Amino acid sequence: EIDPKDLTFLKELGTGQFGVVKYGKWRGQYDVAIKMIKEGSMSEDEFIEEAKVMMNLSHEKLVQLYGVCTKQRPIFIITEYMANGCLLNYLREARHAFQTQQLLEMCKDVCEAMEYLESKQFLHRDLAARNCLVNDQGVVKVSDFGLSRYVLDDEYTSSVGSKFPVRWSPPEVLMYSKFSSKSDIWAFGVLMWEIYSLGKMPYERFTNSETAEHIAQGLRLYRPHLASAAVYTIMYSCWHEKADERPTFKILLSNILDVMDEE
Ligand SMILES: CCN1CCN(c2ccc(Nc3cc(-c4cccc(-n5ccc6cc(C7CC7)cc(F)c6c5=O)c4CO)cn(C)c3=O)nc2)CC1
Repeated sequence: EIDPKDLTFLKELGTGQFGVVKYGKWRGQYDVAIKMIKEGSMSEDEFIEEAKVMMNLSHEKLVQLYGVCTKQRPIFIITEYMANGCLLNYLREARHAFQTQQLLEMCKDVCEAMEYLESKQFLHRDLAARNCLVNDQGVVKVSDFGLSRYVLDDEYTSSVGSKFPVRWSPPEVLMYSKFSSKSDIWAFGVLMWEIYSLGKMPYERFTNSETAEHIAQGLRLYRPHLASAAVYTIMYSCWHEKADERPTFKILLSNILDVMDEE
């Protein structure tokens, strides 16, 4: 529970699923991002009850939750601040002129954070490049893991909603609402595709509806030009028809480390 007197608001960072997010300072020292939870957007009591668990998720490659301000409205969520923002926009800036080793390192950063979440049996449920952030050192961290459960907007939480992450979802999620560790694995494979394609929309010439059909017929994202056969094999393994044949994040990490040493 952070005291709001210890917070100063400095600049707007943007708008997310819970409304505005600001950059600011905590205890006049520490850079923070501060979510200002838009009223009616969030199942607040549920989030408050379970913010403990999330506060104990602590990994270098997770965007760290520092605290909450819940004795007021709107409530605040205070996190680690990531200078370079959103990985999706970072990818799309041609000026970075990334080496492929840098692209694989971005995959590795994310895999580390997901391997940690997996060990804690904690699902992200919305893993994608838009939900990763980049710090001042070019480190990628996984953001907003687990917060999908508190979203009140039906366009977001429904499979058929205009905001649902259809393109990052396995067939069993879309057809049956079968969520598991393997549905995060699927999304992680799509995320690797986003990275190696420098931020293209997955299934860029299909709608959400056509994408659901395409993947239910056993068809998949093509190899991005920048991806080697071995990088392609890693992402593609994430999209096995049978969820139980997809790798774990621990396996994916050893595969990424292998390609790194090899290529
Ligand atoms: C004038 C240019 N500005 C300065 C440069 N630039 C910039 C630089 C740094 C940053 N850095 C940062 C931006 C955000 C941020 C800002 C606004 C919205 C969201 N966001 C996005 C999606 C989202 C999805 C869910 C789904 C699961 C339900 C739940 C959510 F809560 C959110 C959410 O809040 C975030 C990301 O948290 C968070 N953190 C920590 C940063 O460090 N952001 C932007 C862009 C803006």
